[PDB]
Amino acid sequence: IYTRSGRLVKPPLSFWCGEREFVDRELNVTIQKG
Amino acid sequence: IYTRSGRLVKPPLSFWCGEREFVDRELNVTIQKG
Amino acid sequence: RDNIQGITKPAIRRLARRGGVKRISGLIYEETRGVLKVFLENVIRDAVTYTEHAKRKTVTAMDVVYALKRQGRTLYGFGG
Amino acid sequence: NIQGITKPAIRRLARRGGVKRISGLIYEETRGVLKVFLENVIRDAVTYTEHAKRKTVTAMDVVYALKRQGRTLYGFGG
Amino acid sequence: KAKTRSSRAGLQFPVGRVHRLLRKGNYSERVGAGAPVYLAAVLEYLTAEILELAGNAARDNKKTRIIPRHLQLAIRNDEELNKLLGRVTIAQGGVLPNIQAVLLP
Amino acid sequence: RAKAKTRSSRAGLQFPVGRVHRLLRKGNYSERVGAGAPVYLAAVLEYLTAEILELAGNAARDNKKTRIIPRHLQLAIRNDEELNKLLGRVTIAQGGVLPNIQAVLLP
Amino acid sequence: PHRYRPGTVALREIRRYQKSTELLIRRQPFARVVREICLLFTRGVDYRWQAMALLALQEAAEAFLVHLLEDAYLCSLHARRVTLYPKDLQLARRLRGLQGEG
Amino acid sequence: PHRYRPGTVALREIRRYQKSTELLIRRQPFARVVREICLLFTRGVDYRWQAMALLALQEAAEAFLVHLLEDAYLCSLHARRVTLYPKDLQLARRLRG
Amino acid sequence: RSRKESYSIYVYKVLKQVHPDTGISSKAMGIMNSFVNDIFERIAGEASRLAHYNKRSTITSREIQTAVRLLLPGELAKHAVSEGTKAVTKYTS
Amino acid sequence: KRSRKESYSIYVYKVLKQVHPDTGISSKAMGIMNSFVNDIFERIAGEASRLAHYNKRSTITSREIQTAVRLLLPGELAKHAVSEGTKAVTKYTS
DNA sequence: TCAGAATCCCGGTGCCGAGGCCGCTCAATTGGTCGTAGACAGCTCTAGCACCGCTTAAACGCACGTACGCGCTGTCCCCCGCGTTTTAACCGCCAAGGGGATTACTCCCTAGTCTCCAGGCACGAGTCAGATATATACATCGA
DNA sequence: TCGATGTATATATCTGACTCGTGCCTGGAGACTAGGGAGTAATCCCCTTGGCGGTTAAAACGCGGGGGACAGCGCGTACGTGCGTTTAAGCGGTGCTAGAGCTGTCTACGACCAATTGAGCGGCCTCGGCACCGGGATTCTGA
Repeated sequence: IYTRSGRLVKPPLSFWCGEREFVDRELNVTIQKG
Repeated sequence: IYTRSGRLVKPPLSFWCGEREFVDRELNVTIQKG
Repeated sequence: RDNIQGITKPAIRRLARRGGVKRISGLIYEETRGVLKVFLENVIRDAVTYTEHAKRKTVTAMDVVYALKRQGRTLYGFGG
Repeated sequence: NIQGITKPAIRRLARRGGVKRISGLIYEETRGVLKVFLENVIRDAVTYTEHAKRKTVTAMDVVYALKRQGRTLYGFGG
Repeated sequence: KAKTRSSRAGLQFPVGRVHRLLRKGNYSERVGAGAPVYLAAVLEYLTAEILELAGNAARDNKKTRIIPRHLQLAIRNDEELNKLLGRVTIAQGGVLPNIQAVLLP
Repeated sequence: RAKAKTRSSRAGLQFPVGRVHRLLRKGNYSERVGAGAPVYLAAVLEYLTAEILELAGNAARDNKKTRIIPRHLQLAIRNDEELNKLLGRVTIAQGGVLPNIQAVLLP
Repeated sequence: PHRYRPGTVALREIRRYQKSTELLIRRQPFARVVREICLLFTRGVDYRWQAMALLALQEAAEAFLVHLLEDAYLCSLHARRVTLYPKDLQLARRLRGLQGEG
Repeated sequence: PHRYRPGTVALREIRRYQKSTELLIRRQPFARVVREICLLFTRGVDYRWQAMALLALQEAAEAFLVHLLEDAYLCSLHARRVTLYPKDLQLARRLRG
Repeated sequence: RSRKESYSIYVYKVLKQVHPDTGISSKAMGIMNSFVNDIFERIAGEASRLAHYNKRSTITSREIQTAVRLLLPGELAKHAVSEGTKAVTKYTS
Repeated sequence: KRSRKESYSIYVYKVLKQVHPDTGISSKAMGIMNSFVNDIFERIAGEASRLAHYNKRSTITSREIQTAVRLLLPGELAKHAVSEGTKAVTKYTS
């Protein structure tokens, strides 16, 4: 699903398993799996 | 065990079993238990 | 009849059902009542302190909101 | 160089935590947890030092980042 | 003639009110000109995201009015938005329906 | 003009009062500040500091050492019912942990 | 006659109660408990409670209890059990203590 | 010869490492890991870390890891085992997060 | 009586803009009011702390950007900075 | 030379020589005392500011600090803090 | 119970960090205006509490059943405990310049105010989901 | 695998608050002084190399075995579940008054400020707690 802004809305991920989103100085998200 | 002020210092209590330090309007401490 | 007995077993069962619990032991209810009592004690003490600071003799829904926010659990839908 | 945190070091940390018996798969999980914690803290510290138009991250930025994250740190800061 | 600062930047949220809140909220000694408009833009974007999610949830429920249940369903189903409101409870919002697979026979 | 007496001397406190009053005004907490608020705050701070230092000194003496160290501070703080709650979310540099081996593991 | 198997009725209760948003505790007993606790704290002073304040307090208490029971059942499932036990609540409160207690 | 039974050396190690208060991770590897993470995050701009900047980060990381391991072992002993298993860390991170 | 200012007209305007044929009831609308106030408090507090830490007495446009970077996570932060920069650029003209 | 940096080291030392006259203090412990004092001061001042703002006032009096102390300290610590603060302000008034 | 071996006590030595000392310099005290914030009275009116009747959900008992938790296989496998080889962390060390950090300075952007005016806030008026009756595909135990 | 027994969704069918609408204040738009940042500039220090290197204390690899622990089978009890009471919640209307809430109005109070001057920083420096050097001990495990 996409918003009118354009970002991808995603269901919550199991952070306790290590799954995490990578941010940077460019604020570019990067889905990372555990 | 006492201090200069006089509060009864003891090892920390186990809040998870219901032990707590009740405090009233006049700040008189009532030691509670589970 | 003590007031803390007002929170009956069916109420705790319904709360657990909303919490996803399927099977419940017979000794859960007393522990749940104790937890509810201590939570209520903390929140009510903070709310009464907030009210007494304001030189008011009745507590409002906003004071409970600040008490909950200070304790750590912000509440939405009652003014802030 | 996440392998720099050696296997005995995790054992020492567990021993300081009162742990008597350790599995064989604990080390990778601990390395991942340390990596994510460091990622968050370093992100906040880098943002803090970027706002100050500085190029060397000071201990004060680390302390402020830890305080914002939720864990206050005493000692360092002067 | 009179031109509202909210309309200059194409912002629905007010700029004068935000500037007054910043000045009267004892946040700092002085506030710049761009701080209120930046705050208004950020607030409007966040509100728009919340309202998109809430409206989609309401449409999925065969309704036309947004309610706390819809706001709770929309907020807790987006990861980037659940983290921001992680420590917040919403009145009359219910819970996300889930039953762990072990219980299911 | 006569002689000058510090507000700490007038109130019988060791912690400064002028410094606390200045920090209250410069910190952007409110438009105006009263006259007894710095005295109240300084008294509270002095009481807390005295409590912490007395407990730390007792812990240091129990170790036959005449100098207070962060290990002594941690031992004093973590053994109190209230002082632990006041500093619950605080990590002290070079403090270690409380010795606690649970009874299940003991052979 | 007809009789459902033990367990297949609680699932229907779970599905029904995770769908609605109405409060689960009776309103009047909760208000009475709140009044008693407030009176005991304030040492005899009669404090009046607004209509909205009691509702907000009840909402917060119900949400807190629901979350605590969720965590307790998480622990119970971790311990290879399907039954909630008193020690599960104690463990759940211990793992998220002074930081999450308040 | 002489050979202690398994387990009786773990208790001695526990007491020895709980009595003392030094750091339990070597300085250079941790500093290199921190610098690598910062370099990856900043994407190519070199950043200098102060002498006390690394020490504070190491202290915080060590304290956090020790507390998390304590919670995980508490979870295991609730689960009626004396061994720290990977699922225990996940449960501990889930309940307090 | 006494005036009770709130973010009412703006919330309804945004709802009209983004969902042309829906309305919001009273309870959800108060929830949105509280959410807006909470977010404003968070951003303003973070900006004030950032201004004080560097020994400055001004909340410029820079401080709010760094506060948004610190608080909002990931894509929300990126889009918020982009939209705020667009808004201030439009205002300057 | 260098820039003056303010700290509560001297006052913490003065309090130390009142409860244990023969005991000294290290430097890391002095830093920890400085950090703890600053943290508690920030907590009390922030709570006082919030309490003043909620009541539509623009003055932080002793009453606000007293209520903040009652809110931020558990039990015996709160009671003794209120007692000592009231004693100090009463002595200051004369 | 006897025999390795790790730990704590005990005394002697050298070290570097911590209490004072001296010098100095900003900021806090004294003393005195001057707007003004709020403490005190006074009044209105508005919700909060107590009560009376009437209509309905928890409590207590009773019969299955399946969850669980010691106890014994059992077994097996995997994580300590110790030994031997490898390696790299760390401690003194030259050095040197990039960037923090000064001072330390010098020259350009927001707050308060008075004048003007419109845009949100409060107070009346009209229906969509709430509730009421079928009904109906679900689904689920037991033969 | 099907009968049907509770059932919780879909099908049609009447009713009170959200969105209209409009007064009308009270809070938003413009010129001009003055202190706070921007840009600049010599200075020194601390941090990262680029190396020095050596030494010695962890680290890695390997092997033996002893105890967790996971799968699994048995008993009994207790918490789930359906059916007949009765008990206190919920709804509605009255009413009375405590107490919030807005207005008037001065008076004690704190901001603002020139001028001192002494408390509190910085840099120096000895010596004594303290870590380290080396030498006898009680607790765990095979016989």
